[PDB]
Amino acid sequence: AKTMKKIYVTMKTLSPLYTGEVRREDKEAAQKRVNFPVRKTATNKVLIPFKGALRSALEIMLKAKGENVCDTGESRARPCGRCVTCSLFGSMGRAGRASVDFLISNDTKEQIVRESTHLRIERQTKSASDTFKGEEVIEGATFTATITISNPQEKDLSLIQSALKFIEENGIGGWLNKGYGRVSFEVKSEDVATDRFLK
Amino acid sequence: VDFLISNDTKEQIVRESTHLRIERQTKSASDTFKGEEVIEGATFTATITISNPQEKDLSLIQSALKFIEENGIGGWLNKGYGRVSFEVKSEDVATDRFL
Amino acid sequence: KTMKKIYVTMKTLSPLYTGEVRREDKEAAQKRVNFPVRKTATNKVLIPFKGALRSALEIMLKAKGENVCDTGESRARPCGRCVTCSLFGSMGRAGRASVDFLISNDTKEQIVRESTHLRIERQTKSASDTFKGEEVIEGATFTATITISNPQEKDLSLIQSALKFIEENGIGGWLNKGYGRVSFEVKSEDVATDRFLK
Amino acid sequence: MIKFIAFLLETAKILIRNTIELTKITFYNNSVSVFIETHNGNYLFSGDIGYPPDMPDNVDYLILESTQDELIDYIERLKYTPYKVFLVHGEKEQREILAKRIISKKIRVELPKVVLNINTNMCNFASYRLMPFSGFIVEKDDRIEINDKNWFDMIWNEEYNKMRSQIVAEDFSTMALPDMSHDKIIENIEYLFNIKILSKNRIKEFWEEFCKGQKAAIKYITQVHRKNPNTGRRNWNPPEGDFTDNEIEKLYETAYNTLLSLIKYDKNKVYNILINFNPKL
Amino acid sequence: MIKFIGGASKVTGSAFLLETGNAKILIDCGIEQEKGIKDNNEIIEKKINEIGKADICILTHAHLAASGLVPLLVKKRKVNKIISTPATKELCRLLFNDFQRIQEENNDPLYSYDDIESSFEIWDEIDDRNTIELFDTKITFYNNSHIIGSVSVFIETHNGNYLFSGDIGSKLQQLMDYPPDMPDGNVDYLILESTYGNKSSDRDRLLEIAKTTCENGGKVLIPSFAIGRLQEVLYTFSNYNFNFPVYIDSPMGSKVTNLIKEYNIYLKKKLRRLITDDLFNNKYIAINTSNQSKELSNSKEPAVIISASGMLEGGRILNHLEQIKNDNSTLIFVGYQAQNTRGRKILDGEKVRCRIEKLNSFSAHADQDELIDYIERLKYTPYKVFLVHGEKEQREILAKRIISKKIRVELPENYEILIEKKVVLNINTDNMCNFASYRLMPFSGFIVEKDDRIEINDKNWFDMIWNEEMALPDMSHDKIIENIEYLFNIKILSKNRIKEFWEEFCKGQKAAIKYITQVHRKNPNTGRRNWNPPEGDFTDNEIEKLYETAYNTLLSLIKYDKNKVYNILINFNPKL
Amino acid sequence: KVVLNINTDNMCNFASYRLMPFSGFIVEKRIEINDKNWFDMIWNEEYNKMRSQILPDMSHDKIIENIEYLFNIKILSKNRIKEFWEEFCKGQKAAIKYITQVHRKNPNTGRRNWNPPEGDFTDNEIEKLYETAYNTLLSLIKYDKNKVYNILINFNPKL
Amino acid sequence: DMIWNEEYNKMRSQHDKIIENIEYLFNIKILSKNRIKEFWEEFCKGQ
RNA sequence: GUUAAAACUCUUCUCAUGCUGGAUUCGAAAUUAGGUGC
RNA sequence: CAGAACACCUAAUUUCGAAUCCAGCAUGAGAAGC
Ligand SMILES: [Zn+2]
Ligand SMILES: [Zn+2]
Ligand SMILES: [Zn+2]
Repeated sequence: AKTMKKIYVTMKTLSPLYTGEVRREDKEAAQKRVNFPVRKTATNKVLIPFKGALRSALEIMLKAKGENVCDTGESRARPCGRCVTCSLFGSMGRAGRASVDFLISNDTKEQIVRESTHLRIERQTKSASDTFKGEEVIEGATFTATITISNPQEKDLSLIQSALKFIEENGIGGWLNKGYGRVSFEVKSEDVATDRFLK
Repeated sequence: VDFLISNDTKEQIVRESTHLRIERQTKSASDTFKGEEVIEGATFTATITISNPQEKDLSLIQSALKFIEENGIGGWLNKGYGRVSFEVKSEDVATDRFL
Repeated sequence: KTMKKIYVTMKTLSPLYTGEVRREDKEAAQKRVNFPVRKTATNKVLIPFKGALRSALEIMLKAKGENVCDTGESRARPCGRCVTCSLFGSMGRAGRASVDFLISNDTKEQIVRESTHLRIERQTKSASDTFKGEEVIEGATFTATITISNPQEKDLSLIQSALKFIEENGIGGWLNKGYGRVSFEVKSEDVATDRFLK
Repeated sequence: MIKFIAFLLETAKILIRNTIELTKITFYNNSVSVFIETHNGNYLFSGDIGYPPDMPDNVDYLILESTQDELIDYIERLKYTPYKVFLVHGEKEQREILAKRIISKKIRVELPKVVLNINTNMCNFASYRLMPFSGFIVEKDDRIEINDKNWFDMIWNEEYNKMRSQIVAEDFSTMALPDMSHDKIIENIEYLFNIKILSKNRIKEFWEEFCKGQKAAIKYITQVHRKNPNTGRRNWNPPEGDFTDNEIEKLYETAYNTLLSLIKYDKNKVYNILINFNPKL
Repeated sequence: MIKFIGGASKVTGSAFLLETGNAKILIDCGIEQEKGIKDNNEIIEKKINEIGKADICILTHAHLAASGLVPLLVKKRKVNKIISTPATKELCRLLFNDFQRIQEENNDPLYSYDDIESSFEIWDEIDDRNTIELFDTKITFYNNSHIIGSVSVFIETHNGNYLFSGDIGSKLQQLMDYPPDMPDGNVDYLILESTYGNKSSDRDRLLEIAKTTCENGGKVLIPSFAIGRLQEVLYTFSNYNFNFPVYIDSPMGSKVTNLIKEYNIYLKKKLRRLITDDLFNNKYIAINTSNQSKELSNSKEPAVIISASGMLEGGRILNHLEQIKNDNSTLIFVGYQAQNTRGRKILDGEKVRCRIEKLNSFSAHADQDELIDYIERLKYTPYKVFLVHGEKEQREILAKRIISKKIRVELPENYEILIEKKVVLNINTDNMCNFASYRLMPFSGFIVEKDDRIEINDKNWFDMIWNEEMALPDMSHDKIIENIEYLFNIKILSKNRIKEFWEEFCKGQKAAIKYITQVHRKNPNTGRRNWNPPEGDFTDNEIEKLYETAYNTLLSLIKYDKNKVYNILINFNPKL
Repeated sequence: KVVLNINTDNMCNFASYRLMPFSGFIVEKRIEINDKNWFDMIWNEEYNKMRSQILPDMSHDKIIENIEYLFNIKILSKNRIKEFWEEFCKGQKAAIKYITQVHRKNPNTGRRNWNPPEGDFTDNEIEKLYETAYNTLLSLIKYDKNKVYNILINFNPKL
Repeated sequence: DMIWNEEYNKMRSQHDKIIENIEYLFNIKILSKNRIKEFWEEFCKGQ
């Protein structure tokens, strides 16, 4: 109501980072050169989705704790509107209090995105069957995001921080199984006034 | 308050996309759906004309614009969509300038 | 629920060469070295661990004789119904075991050296070709974890069997020349998925 | 920016030794010329020439006229030689003959919506540099851009896709579907309407594809019910409830059978069926 | 729009930030030195942080005065791409490594070696006359005769055509072309750097003194710089026969001199033809390690020591100059000697016992009349000449003469027309239709790129106009296709070979000539070419004819235009 | 008068009215109605004039049967059918070049760029399935745009 | 678009207490002037 | 010179919410720091 | 007019850089003042 939580999230990259290009035209433009383009902006910056990773993290950990959280990851599954993640990230009735931005990079592709080569070793002759080139984000690349909770309760800090620690465990996006996407987060949280901008 | 009219057309700023829904346990794409978006760096114009102006219409309109910058404009505001930046050129006008 | 931490430690016992994959890192090192080592932008050496583990498990389990597909032939589609498909992934489910990369604990200066190799003419016994590469020195320590999301009973012993295959056969490139012989130390722990939830 | 007609000058919108300050305007004698100063320019409308005139103090632009030696004498003796001269108010061939001599003193001439090139080759044929090109002139609402047949190819293919996916073979035009009584249709569509497999969007889309003929409705219900070979996923909304996996399939089969059995009912009859569920249409 | 970031005396930061509408263009990200002072680096970093994220860093030449802050501009991650000439790129490889080496000996660091290799990853290279289209700007290089790889930058923006001169070379330059190459087209703004010295080929005098001293019983020590200057005095010893020997005791100076002789295609046209004949002949004897350096310093039979530490401050010129300072010999100061340097104290007597002669012919930058002549060659008179670097004094006298030529000057401490490179349509506009809610019209015609105006003119205009109106080998197009197919089938020409040759051809024609000459160069110590050996039963005469066929086939393909080369090479290598 | 220059196959039946979705060019020549082919030929004719001044046949039912079979073994996926629609729509020389590109056995690796078959088949027959795929997708280029779209939207709707 | 519409349409061819309560609901705007007009229109139409 | 003439169907209300381009695939395959000199 | 620190010879070359799945659902269609 009168107050609102601002969570400035600074993410550093440790392993290589991949998030696939979602725009059709940008992707098909890049498939003349690279087979797995990094999700990039038109201002030449790296765009990573961040709301769904936080929601998936909090869903898995709250489900393992034993809380009454619906699973919105199942195919066309309706959120019930009474879970904690429904109050934070959203339900069908009401939107989420937390409005997570994309992880906008602090640099610009040509300093952080490199074109890499991955293969498929044939297991008995030890030769390369397939060879594919994919773009990735270097390690130490800095990404910025802000999580703006409109109506803060007390848990909305610690739940977001716990989900961020889960994203340090499993990775933020792309090929999480091959070791990509391992990142760290720093959190600067403040509770601003909603009427701050009114002079 | 005029509509936010872009200066570009669709092939320059509108891109189709691929948005997903991932199963939490299997880590596989349960759902796929396509959705158009306007690109970053795209710029738009709107002219707000205030008849009978008071002193504080400027301050309230700029304050609303910083709130729109903080929240976003349009849809999918929770996923990070619609975060923008505003520039304002204000001008006082005598209403009879067409005469 | 539970998830399994497998903290994996590699000590290099014979010079380790894995190849640089980044094009900008590789065609700017071509004036110096003809075979760069895979490095980070933090200048630590990266090794791809997953494919070595999965190749190991296909080779050993196919030799023992169970239904395990091959993910190594040309455009080989995984089946979804095997132990390797459950652990490391398929075209349906993802891999239950997330295998992090092998990043060295020391930066490039301590562990990467710039070596000279040769091709000797078999008749004249003289140097016929000469090329420079980069190798990770012996005793360099690389750290990974392996996380298993849905842990089954056999999974630690399966990963450690693949880690014994990689100790004997090797990891990386130039494998038949003696490059890449390693030793693994593994500390395992089972952790609950609600651990960061205070 | 000068617009030729006399001589208009758009900065103040004036159109052509004391100093009158409107845009610093100052009239020097021709033996009369006017020197105008603005932040974007130091223009000089000379008028005609007669022999020792009064050239201004930097004349960024010098808009002169002649119909020959005196023009060039005045082109010199002016400190800080102009960026571009303009050759007006004369015959074209004599203007070009003078202009060759202003090029020989290394000073540029010009003889009297924004348009964007989205082109990409060059040729050095004749005195001027060029690139032969056949293309398209689009006239967008604030730009006029130039394109080639690749862009016309892309919008032609978009028009072809948008016009092919717009008219089906036998829709709104004039058998072997299942059959089931009206009471079981009531019970099934009530049951499949409380849980969300038959929802108001799906009843409405059944209504449009039934109004477009029976075969359009059969095609729609088949492609809704068609299980994918790969994902094993049908285009129904999932039922809200415990239903484990097999009565999921029997329930989608119930939706398939109930809609397909409702197809051969009369159009007014399926209307009196559906409006209890979706009040709109 | 142009900003001169520290463009007064290039100490503690110098850059030219062209602020065009789409790009943050940077020219000459460089640093000078004051030869001794620590907080300097903090003023450098403050300037560097103030620059902002520069979209393209362009290096006119390879001196640290022009390229000294480049890996610092990669450490702060402000640079996007680093474009230069290839000889400039390898020269700053050696110069950045040496810069950091001195910082380590100075006990320092402004940047690090990771910043150096991270600079050379994003480092694109183009040679002279190669217009590349980046971010509303068409950028071309043109030679300015300064040092190897030195160019002047020509940036055509829609708001104007700028020509950053860099350093213009003198008339005493023998290794390079004397006429500094220029844009054929317009120059709205020319960013000129003034002189440092004064207006006279002593040249021969060097060979005079070194004659008289070597016959007198004394070796001649010639201190010199390691960029150009050592190769200038070695080329004057290469031209005229000097009977006593020469010796380079400079490791960096020698590998720069080698870097001259693989990049001989970027030097003067009269020396581009230097055939398996070296340009410096085999007259130069190079000292490799410190032990030949010590033995040569101890050795006393007269001989030129022609080496590069610079100004008697540190290096192997030192180890020679200690015993020579204890000596019949002489020191020949063919370079300027800066303030606070030990060799300036040797050049001002504050006392080297052996003879002091400086020579003023061997100067790197040009003269005042040469900057005038540089100005007058221009096709059009410039609108404004921004004199930026030099001493303040001669900037004033050159400024006075260039005001006398009645073109305008902006000094940096004393620092507004708009030039829209307009595009205009000269075709009928009324006959247009609608297909996909677009007001379109098919038209066929001719775009004519005239200075200061791109016009789109009909067939009628071309009717009016037309009615009014290296030493590469040559072979036919079908012979090119046959020979590349035959060498591809026998595996001499490969897909990596065709890819690399395509990269050097998009680099520019002379870089590709260098690439094919470097591959086809038989090493005389071994006998090996870098060509891929063929598959089959070819004997040595046939293997040599096939290597020469590959040489003469990738030459005379270079002579064709870009589209023709791509259309030939895209069949054999489908990926570029 | 007005002359249509289009064969009126692919005419649907909207209610009691036969109907064709079509794109073309009004030519004030005989007021001709000309297709896109016309425009491509006349564009290239004016390109050559401007610059100057300075398939095997298969039956339709066999095409459906073979594309059916190659769809079931996933040699011809919908990614392939979609990109073949792009390269046929762009033109015919592009479709020839694309199909030769995916069918070219690389001399260094021995690999075709098709998708491998699902199921057990001998390597000779897997190769014959590849050659069959070359023959049908090349034979498809001889037809017009309308029958190519109508053939391949039964397999990739959206193509 | 015409024919599509016209074929569609073609297929689309086939006592004091109440005073006190209405005086209450007129003030809190639950029943309104449009509501009175349409409820009276339904009553004038019939029952 | 028309039962003329005069009177804007106006105001208020963001297509918003829910859904991570995810999954499969090891830069490795070839090449003795060799030739010289107690 | 700026960097400068027992011996040779070498330090190149060649392949691949693709293939596949999915692109669906669901809600809301009213008020009120003049
Ligand atoms: Zn919920
Ligand atoms: Zn399997
Ligand atoms: Zn210089």
